[PDB]
Amino acid sequence: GTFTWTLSDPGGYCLTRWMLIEAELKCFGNTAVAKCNEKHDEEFCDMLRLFDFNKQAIQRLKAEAQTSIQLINKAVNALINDQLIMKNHLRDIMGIPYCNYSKYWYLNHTTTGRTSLPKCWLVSNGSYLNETHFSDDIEQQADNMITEMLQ
Amino acid sequence: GTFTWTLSDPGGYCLTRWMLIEAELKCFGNTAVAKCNEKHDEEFCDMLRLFDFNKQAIQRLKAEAQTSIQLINKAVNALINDQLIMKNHLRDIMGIPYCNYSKYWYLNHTTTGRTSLPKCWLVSNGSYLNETHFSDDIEQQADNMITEMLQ
Amino acid sequence: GTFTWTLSDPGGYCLTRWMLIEAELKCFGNTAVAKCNEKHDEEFCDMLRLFDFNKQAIQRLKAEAQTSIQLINKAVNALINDQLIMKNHLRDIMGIPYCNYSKYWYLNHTTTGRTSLPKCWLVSNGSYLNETHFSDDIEQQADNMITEMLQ
Amino acid sequence: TTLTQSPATLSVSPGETATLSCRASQNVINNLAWYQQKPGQAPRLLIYGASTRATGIPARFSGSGSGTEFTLTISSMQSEDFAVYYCQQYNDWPRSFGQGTRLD
Amino acid sequence: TTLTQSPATLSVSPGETATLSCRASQNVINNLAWYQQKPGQAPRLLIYGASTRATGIPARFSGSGSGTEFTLTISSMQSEDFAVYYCQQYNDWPRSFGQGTRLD
Amino acid sequence: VQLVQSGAEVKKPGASVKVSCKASGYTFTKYGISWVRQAPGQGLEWMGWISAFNGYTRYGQRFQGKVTMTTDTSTNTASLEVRTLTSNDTAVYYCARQYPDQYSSSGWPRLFAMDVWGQGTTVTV
Amino acid sequence: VQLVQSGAEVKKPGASVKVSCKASGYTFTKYGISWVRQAPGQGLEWMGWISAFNGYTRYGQRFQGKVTMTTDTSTNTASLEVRTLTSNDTAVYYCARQYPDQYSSSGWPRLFAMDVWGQGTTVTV
Amino acid sequence: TSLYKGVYELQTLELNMETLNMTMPLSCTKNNSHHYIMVGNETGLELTLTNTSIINHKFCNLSDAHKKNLYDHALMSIISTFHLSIPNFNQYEAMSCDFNGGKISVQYNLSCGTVANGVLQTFMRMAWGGSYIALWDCIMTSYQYLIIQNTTWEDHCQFSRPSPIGYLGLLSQRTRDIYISRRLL
Amino acid sequence: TSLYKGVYELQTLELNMETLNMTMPLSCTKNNSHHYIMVGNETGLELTLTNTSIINHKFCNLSDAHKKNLYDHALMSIISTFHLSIPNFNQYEAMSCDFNGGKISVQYNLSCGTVANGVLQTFMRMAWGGSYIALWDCIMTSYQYLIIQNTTWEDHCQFSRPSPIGYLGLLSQRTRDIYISRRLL
Amino acid sequence: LSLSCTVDGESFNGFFWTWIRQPPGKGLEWIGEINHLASTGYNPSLKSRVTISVDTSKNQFSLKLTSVTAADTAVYYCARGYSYGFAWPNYHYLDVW
Ligand SMILES: *[C@@H]1O[C@H](CO)[C@@H](O[C@@H]2O[C@H](CO)[C@@H](O[C@@H]3O[C@H](CO[C@H]4O[C@H](CO)[C@@H](O)[C@H](O)[C@@H]4O)[C@@H](O)[C@H](O[C@H]4O[C@H](CO)[C@@H](O)[C@H](O)[C@@H]4O[C@H]4O[C@H](CO)[C@@H](O)[C@H](O)[C@@H]4O)[C@@H]3O)[C@H](O)[C@H]2NC(C)=O)[C@H](O)[C@H]1NC(C)=O
Ligand SMILES: *[C@@H]1O[C@H](CO)[C@@H](O[C@@H]2O[C@H](CO)[C@@H](O[C@@H]3O[C@H](CO[C@H]4O[C@H](CO)[C@@H](O)[C@H](O)[C@@H]4O)[C@@H](O)[C@H](O[C@H]4O[C@H](CO)[C@@H](O)[C@H](O)[C@@H]4O[C@H]4O[C@H](CO)[C@@H](O)[C@H](O)[C@@H]4O)[C@@H]3O)[C@H](O)[C@H]2NC(C)=O)[C@H](O)[C@H]1NC(C)=O
Ligand SMILES: *[C@@H]1O[C@H](CO)[C@@H](O[C@@H]2O[C@H](CO)[C@@H](O[C@@H]3O[C@H](CO[C@H]4O[C@H](CO)[C@@H](O)[C@H](O)[C@@H]4O)[C@@H](O)[C@H](O[C@H]4O[C@H](CO)[C@@H](O)[C@H](O)[C@@H]4O[C@H]4O[C@H](CO)[C@@H](O)[C@H](O)[C@@H]4O)[C@@H]3O)[C@H](O)[C@H]2NC(C)=O)[C@H](O)[C@H]1NC(C)=O
Ligand SMILES: *[C@@H]1O[C@H](CO[C@@H]2O[C@@H](C)[C@@H](O)[C@@H](O)[C@@H]2O)[C@@H](O[C@@H]2O[C@H](CO)[C@@H](O[C@@H]3O[C@H](CO[C@H]4O[C@H](CO)[C@@H](O)[C@H](O)[C@@H]4O)[C@@H](O)[C@H](O[C@H]4O[C@H](CO)[C@@H](O)[C@H](O)[C@@H]4O)[C@@H]3O)[C@H](O)[C@H]2NC(C)=O)[C@H](O)[C@H]1NC(C)=O
Ligand SMILES: *[C@@H]1O[C@H](CO[C@@H]2O[C@@H](C)[C@@H](O)[C@@H](O)[C@@H]2O)[C@@H](O[C@@H]2O[C@H](CO)[C@@H](O[C@@H]3O[C@H](CO)[C@@H](O)[C@H](O[C@H]4O[C@H](CO)[C@@H](O)[C@H](O)[C@@H]4O)[C@@H]3O)[C@H](O)[C@H]2NC(C)=O)[C@H](O)[C@H]1NC(C)=O
Ligand SMILES: *[C@@H]1O[C@H](CO[C@@H]2O[C@@H](C)[C@@H](O)[C@@H](O)[C@@H]2O)[C@@H](O[C@@H]2O[C@H](CO)[C@@H](O[C@@H]3O[C@H](CO)[C@@H](O)[C@H](O)[C@@H]3O)[C@H](O)[C@H]2NC(C)=O)[C@H](O)[C@H]1NC(C)=O
Ligand SMILES: *[C@@H]1O[C@H](CO[C@@H]2O[C@@H](C)[C@@H](O)[C@@H](O)[C@@H]2O)[C@@H](O[C@@H]2O[C@H](CO)[C@@H](O[C@@H]3O[C@H](CO)[C@@H](O)[C@H](O)[C@@H]3O)[C@H](O)[C@H]2NC(C)=O)[C@H](O)[C@H]1NC(C)=O
Ligand SMILES: *[C@@H]1O[C@H](CO[C@@H]2O[C@@H](C)[C@@H](O)[C@@H](O)[C@@H]2O)[C@@H](O[C@@H]2O[C@H](CO)[C@@H](O[C@@H]3O[C@H](CO)[C@@H](O)[C@H](O)[C@@H]3O)[C@H](O)[C@H]2NC(C)=O)[C@H](O)[C@H]1NC(C)=O
Ligand SMILES: *[C@@H]1O[C@H](CO)[C@@H](O[C@@H]2O[C@H](CO)[C@@H](O[C@@H]3O[C@H](CO)[C@@H](O)[C@H](O)[C@@H]3O)[C@H](O)[C@H]2NC(C)=O)[C@H](O)[C@H]1NC(C)=O
Ligand SMILES: *[C@@H]1O[C@H](CO)[C@@H](O[C@@H]2O[C@H](CO)[C@@H](O[C@@H]3O[C@H](CO)[C@@H](O)[C@H](O)[C@@H]3O)[C@H](O)[C@H]2NC(C)=O)[C@H](O)[C@H]1NC(C)=O
Ligand SMILES: *[C@@H]1O[C@H](CO)[C@@H](O[C@@H]2O[C@H](CO)[C@@H](O)[C@H](O)[C@H]2NC(C)=O)[C@H](O)[C@H]1NC(C)=O
Ligand SMILES: *[C@@H]1O[C@H](CO)[C@@H](O[C@@H]2O[C@H](CO)[C@@H](O)[C@H](O)[C@H]2NC(C)=O)[C@H](O)[C@H]1NC(C)=O
Repeated sequence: GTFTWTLSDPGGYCLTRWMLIEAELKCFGNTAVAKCNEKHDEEFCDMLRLFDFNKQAIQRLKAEAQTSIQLINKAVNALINDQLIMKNHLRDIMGIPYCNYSKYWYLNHTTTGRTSLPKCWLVSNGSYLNETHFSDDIEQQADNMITEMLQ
Repeated sequence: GTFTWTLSDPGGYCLTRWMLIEAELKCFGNTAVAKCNEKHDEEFCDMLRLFDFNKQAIQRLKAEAQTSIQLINKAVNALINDQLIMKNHLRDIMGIPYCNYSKYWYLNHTTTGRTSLPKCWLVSNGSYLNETHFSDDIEQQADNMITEMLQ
Repeated sequence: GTFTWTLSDPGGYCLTRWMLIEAELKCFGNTAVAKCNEKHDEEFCDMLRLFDFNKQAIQRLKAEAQTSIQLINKAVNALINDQLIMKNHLRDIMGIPYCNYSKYWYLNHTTTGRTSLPKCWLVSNGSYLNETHFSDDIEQQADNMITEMLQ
Repeated sequence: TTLTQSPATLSVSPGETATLSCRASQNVINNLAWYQQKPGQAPRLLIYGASTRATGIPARFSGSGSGTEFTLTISSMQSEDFAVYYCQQYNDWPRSFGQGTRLD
Repeated sequence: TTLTQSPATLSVSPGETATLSCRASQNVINNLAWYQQKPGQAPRLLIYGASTRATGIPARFSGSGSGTEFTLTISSMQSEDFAVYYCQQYNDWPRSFGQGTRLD
Repeated sequence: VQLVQSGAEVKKPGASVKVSCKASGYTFTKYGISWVRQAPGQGLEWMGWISAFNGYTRYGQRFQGKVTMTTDTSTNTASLEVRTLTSNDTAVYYCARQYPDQYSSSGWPRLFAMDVWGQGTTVTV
Repeated sequence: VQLVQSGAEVKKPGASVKVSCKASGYTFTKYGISWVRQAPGQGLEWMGWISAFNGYTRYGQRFQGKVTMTTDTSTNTASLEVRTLTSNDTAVYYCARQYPDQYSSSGWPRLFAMDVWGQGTTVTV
Repeated sequence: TSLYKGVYELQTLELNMETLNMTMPLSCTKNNSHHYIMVGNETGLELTLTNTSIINHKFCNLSDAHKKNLYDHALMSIISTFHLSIPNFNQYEAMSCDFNGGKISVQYNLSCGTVANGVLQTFMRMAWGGSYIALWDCIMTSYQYLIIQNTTWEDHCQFSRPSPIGYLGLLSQRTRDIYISRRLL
Repeated sequence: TSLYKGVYELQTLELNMETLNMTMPLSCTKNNSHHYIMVGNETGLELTLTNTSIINHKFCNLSDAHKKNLYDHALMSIISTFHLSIPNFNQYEAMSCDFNGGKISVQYNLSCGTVANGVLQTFMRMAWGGSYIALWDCIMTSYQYLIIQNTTWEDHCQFSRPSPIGYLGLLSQRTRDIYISRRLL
Repeated sequence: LSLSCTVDGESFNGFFWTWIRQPPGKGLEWIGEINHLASTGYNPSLKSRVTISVDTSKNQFSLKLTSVTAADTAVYYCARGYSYGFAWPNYHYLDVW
């Protein structure tokens, strides 16, 4: 099956200061969050679904003995895609830069303020790849949202 | 593992009087049916695939002792998305209206006869929700229908 | 889950002489390969992913004792859709032409040279179906691709 | 598959309904055809599918049934409804007709 | 990785083909480069990748091989083909060069 | 839409017989031709079906070799011929229009019957 | 597209050598510069690679600290500076254009070689 | 009969799950205590929550039952799916079985983070739709025993319509929360 | 050669599965009785359907086989996947095995809804694409024994081309239809 | 009666190695059968006092019959036979003696 969890709340998603390290609250618009409901291979979307599920479970369900392993084992497949982390594992095996789901990068429109869907930062030698070695990728990202700006 | 069952038949699907209680033949057009082959989070599409599979199994195959649990066990994941009912179970746990798979609602055009894809009727406290409490969702469905009619 | 393997490399995919029997190299453009990253019910996309995984594993990994069942067991779900072969098995059970993933057919533009995404050939009575018994499918594919190229 | 028509003779006066039965050797899901042949004329397709009438066919003729058992009913048999009725399955090759029935 | 050129000298007359071999310490998938250096000029790129030819390079120069063994073949030998040919891997850092073979 | 079966004729038994049905009023390529035999006083008997688009033949179990059926798209005709006439070969032959059966990967088989028939051709030995 | 490496310098051992090449004919920011040293009578040796875009440097194992690389986008120049000279430091220095290796999440690594070269600078001590 | 946007009318339909027999088991609830899962129009399993037990011995003759192939294979498959889906089951002494003569009779002792919690989770995942009456989760109930027996088909459930969702749900999470009892499996 | 709408030409291609022989097992059929599952370009398993058995005892002894790590791990994994995929298996005496000396020899003794049906269904899914010549489902065959043994690689795929589809198919359905034999698994 | 029958011949795997005794004046009688594995088959009349073993390394099979008696005097043959069970006309023939 596929994930079925839907992100809570105009139409965007805002990560609070607790979900990030050394950062304040950060909001993403509807045009970027809406891609999280159709893409099957977005790492940031899976992690954001995990954070949303954690927040809702804390807010609504009671906390006692912190033995919530049953809850996460029950609904692990409704939040993330296991084949994504499997693909990252294979890429790590083959000596190729991979993603451990820690750091992400995105493009800001300086004046408008609209942003793109964050993509995770690749890692090699246990160190982050530097912006030149995936600069082309960034270029592509810009072009994509430029097309999104056309309509 | 995404489902792969395709609905039989211009281009729509017709629920016969046997699949419905206290109702006659019902039919849905090509536009509504085409959404069932692309989206992974529709309960009506899952149940409609289940009904189609039951009909095809009855027609194509024989009958003996009615112990056909093996057939459904082999093809349970080719028809429905288990994470959908898992998400409904989570919503039920958190004290929130969930998707009891009994009742559905849809919007009918008064004159054209065009019909939106049915959405399941939410239940809470073991009683059906009343449309004064999800009128916003109906308005959103009407807006989407108008937008689709524009194109 | 859902497959996450992305096909290698402008943007198309070329099958070498080794991957085909009694045939030379064959290239498919980006407009057809792009469908393989979104659709869930295409035989040729899963087979292309399998071939690409085999090639990358051969190139970027060593070989010893031929005990590579571990790798394919780990990475089977990230390349193919099990419910697709489940659907093929079900169609075989019900006495309906099915596909064993051996032969494929596609449409070529004589002048432009653009090709459609190949659809796998159908077998009934353990024999390949003649062209006359699925001609309507060929016409539908041609109509869809002419509509795509019109826009 | 071989299909048989049990009655094979319906001597009924005009005015009342008539019923013909078709039974097939194996399963033929809603893939049956009923043809009408006037004396000396070529057969014409009356019913295709289980319960679907051909174009230009009056609503007097009605098909029903499925699987192995099928029925064809004529409600108000007129003067031109006296003909030989044939049953043909097309669920699998080769196509097989029935022995026919003489409705007078 | 350290890669070496086994022949290191071919006193070949013009007219017939010449073959040069390169062997890598570890696996280098189709990430090799063949350069030509005439005596007194900077090296120029002949082959990049497995066998792809650089722009403006005549078809006589042809690369082949993948993994560890690589081969460069010159079909027709002209006067200016006599130079020093170098083999480089770029599958990882730092880049490594061969000892070179003098064509005379 | 009608199909004409080139009248009728009789001949001495032991020789070959040839009968052709010419279609009109519709695209001859889309629909194939089925052949039905009716003995005098007996029920209809099926012989074969040929698809005009590439001329693909499916024959009856007991009619292979004895019966040969071909199509000609240039003049939009379907021809049938029998090698060895016999006493039981005296019958009436009918040319019927049948759409080829359709199968698809995403869908279910759509089978067809003989919609339009033609006036028969009688053969007596 | 060519590169010019500013003549040939001769200096006494122990001094610092500052050799620069200016690239004209292409966008200097896209491609980095790789430095290669060829000793007299020996083969080529790789010194380092500096990406002009944000000036990201990768040095050789043995040349770390001994030699530095800098870039100037305003003048479209790339320079190499050697701190101390020695009798075995006499050689010919080449700078070659090289596209940075590209990695992506949905894709495979694309590695590049040295496309074009500039005429060498002979440094003798 | 309100009109939405002046052109759209709201209409509803209800699905008849009872025609899904012969291919899928159908589960529904009669009242607080009795619940049923039916296979075909012939057989079914009745699940009851009781303070009265029917089995006193702490035996489960599973190997012997398998040796004498007398039970219904469909019902045995259903009970196997139910038992395997229990999360963190470690008290084997709390489950008693009786299979003599081909019948099947299972009794779960419910007398948190205990066996009763997991048994109730699996139960209300099976009989999903009407089992919410007897309610992170940490489920606790006043009942002491859960009894599963076999029964003939009857118009039993009147609190909730039949539905194959519960069985199709516990089908996925079958061997997912089982503890290890031996080094080699 | 037909030209669709006068501008498009229909073309076909055929894949070569044999090039996947370092990564995936390849299954094919020789005739009605002989089928093969090749691993690598050295190893394979031979599947046969016979009136004639080769094991006369009832000893499928596995702890000793695991203790003496002499078998091929790939072949052992394949046969474990085959055995686990059998639905509703409860007659343990119908399976006999011989693993002495590092070889593996398995015999399923097939003499509705019985052990033969499940074994034949698993075999049909394993040898998919060429097993239909040895045919709800209720699969019944005239053969009495199914025998799995060792083979070295040889050109055996003369009725159906090699294909990794069957093995990749029974990977998903591995422990989905197994009966419970113990309270604490 | 510790009687071994060592044979080199063709391959040792895939054949049934049987023993047949003929008392003087009477017909033949099959008394045992061995496969290349440890599987065995015996004559029910004298199964309780016969035992046949096989050694694959030396390519031989040996019969042993306890409680020797003059009533058991006969002529003994060791034979190779092959059984075919893949098609319809299933057939078993004692190939060589
Ligand atoms: C995905 O892959 C990336 C790629 O590597 C990986 O990034 C690495 O993450 C680790 C984990 O955070 C980073 O390690 C940290 O490094 C900082 C900086 O270290 C520098 O400074 C120290 C002196 O402070 C030097 O000794 C050192 O050599 C470096 O120069 C450390 O400060 C971190 O340690 C502190 O935090 C830990 C968190 O628990 C503590 O356990 C630890 O004791 C340290 O805390 C101490 O100092 C605190 C501040 O003074 C104080 O508050 C505490 O009480 C305590 O006294 C940590 O080691 C590493 O640098 C990253 N690598 C790069 C290249 O950036 C991701 O982690 C990875 N993600 C996942 C999910 O796998
Ligand atoms: C999906 O479903 C389809 C339809 O069912 C299925 O197609 C069938 O595939 C099989 C694949 O094996 C085809 O079988 C082949 O048929 C050819 C043609 O046979 C003709 O020629 C022989 C004489 O050689 C005549 O006896 C015969 O009557 C025919 O006229 C055979 O030649 C093939 O056998 C050869 O190749 C095998 C490969 O292993 C060898 O094992 C075998 O010994 C034969 O070798 C010969 O040729 C070699 C060179 O190729 C040579 O080196 C040898 O020395 C020897 O001379 C093979 O039996 C079958 O025809 C297809 N059916 C149709 C209708 O086309 C797909 O396979 C299936 N896909 C799946 C399951 O994945
Ligand atoms: C989604 O969520 C909804 C609501 O939460 C839930 O729907 C409810 O389903 C139950 C079960 O079907 C419904 O209960 C039925 O109610 C009717 C009507 O209620 C009154 O009926 C009469 C007045 O007409 C009163 O006397 C009575 O006391 C009730 O107040 C009942 O008639 C139903 O009982 C009959 O049907 C049962 C099942 O067939 C029989 O077991 C029972 O014996 C009754 O049958 C008798 O009468 C029949 C004719 O009426 C006759 O044909 C029979 O032969 C027999 O004589 C039943 O109790 C309830 O109303 C629904 N709605 C609500 C708001 O609760 C869904 O079940 C849920 N979805 C899923 C999948 O769980
Ligand atoms: C799908 O069905 C198509 C229809 O085939 C018919 O039905 C089948 C069941 C057979 O009975 C077949 O004989 C029927 O024709 C099928 O297309 C047909 O395939 C056959 C054999 O593959 C072709 O026959 C060969 O034709 C060539 C010449 O072809 C040209 O000319 C014809 C006539 O002008 C044109 O129609 C074509 O388009 C071409 O332009 C012959 O040279 C060849 O002769 C060889 O064989 C004979 C006899 O053994 C030898 O004596 C010779 O020396 C040669 O070695 C064949 O006769 C037929 O042309 C073709 N028709 C069409 C319209 O395409 C198609 O192959 C099926 N698809 C499958 C199976 O995938
Ligand atoms: C494997 O074994 C089965 C059965 O084995 C037997 O039964 C088991 C329960 C067990 O006890 C075994 O120890 C025991 O040996 C074989 O099954 C046979 O299946 C065939 C089907 O063809 C039957 O043969 C047919 O029987 C018809 C009458 O019943 C007869 O008319 C048929 O004749 C046809 O063929 C002849 C010769 O060509 C032709 O001249 C005729 O005109 C006609 O067409 C035909 O003989 C057997 O009786 C079955 N055996 C039984 C029931 O014991 C199976 O064949 C065997 N082999 C394989 C490969 O599975
Ligand atoms: C949530 O639901 C409970 C119980 O709901 C009951 O069961 C469901 C399956 C539906 O069928 C409901 O229709 C049904 O009420 C509610 O508690 C119950 O509320 C009703 C009124 O809504 C009470 O009925 C009253 O009874 C008194 C006599 O005692 C009469 O005088 C009143 O006129 C009225 O009929 C009922 O007593 C009460 N308790 C029970 C056990 O049914 C509950 O209100 C509802 N909402 C919330 C927030 O919990
Ligand atoms: C990938 O492989 C190694 C690994 O890099 C090292 O290990 C990682 C886990 C991280 O901790 C890295 O920060 C770390 O460098 C790379 O080799 C490494 O090169 C650096 C060069 O700066 C070495 O640092 C030097 O060490 C010497 C001796 O201690 C000092 O004198 C220098 O001042 C400097 O600090 C580092 O030691 C070395 N790693 C090891 C294990 O020796 C390698 O370069 C890298 N590959 C690529 C292409 O970048
Ligand atoms: C699978 O493995 C067993 C071996 O394990 C057997 O069962 C265990 C529970 C223990 O009780 C072990 O002690 C026991 O050996 C094979 O069964 C055994 O085969 C040997 C063959 O050498 C038998 O030994 C004989 O024992 C008698 C006395 O009883 C002696 O006179 C003989 O000389 C000979 O040593 C042993 O009895 C037998 N065990 C049983 C319970 O029958 C089993 O054959 C094997 N299967 C395969 C296919 O290899
Ligand atoms: C189990 O589900 C099946 C459907 O899969 C139910 O069978 C259906 O039962 C109804 C009511 O008896 C049948 O309706 C009848 O239709 C005929 C026309 O075919 C009509 O003339 C009758 O008056 C009646 O309305 C329906 O045909 C039948 N369907 C099939 C495929 O047999 C069955 O009732 C269910 N069983 C239980 C216990 O719920
Ligand atoms: C298992 O698969 C591998 C490939 O996936 C098969 O090996 C392949 O065999 C072909 C020859 O049949 C090799 O082609 C060779 O190419 C070189 C290129 O220079 C050419 O010089 C040779 O003359 C030959 O054409 C191919 O490289 C090779 N692939 C490898 C080794 O990775 C192998 O045959 C398959 N096993 C079986 C049992 O079929
Ligand atoms: C539970 O199942 C058992 C086993 O099928 C039933 O017991 C058998 O029922 C059949 C049907 O009436 C009888 O023919 C057998 O004689 C019974 N066997 C025994 C040993 O009793 C039992 O009736 C079922 N329980 C219920 C309540 O129906
Ligand atoms: C089945 O497997 C066994 C064990 O791997 C094979 O026996 C070994 O085969 C290798 C390779 O030829 C030899 O080196 C060993 O000496 C064999 N060991 C024994 C005890 O015989 C066996 O050959 C395989 N089966 C077949 C039919 O090949």
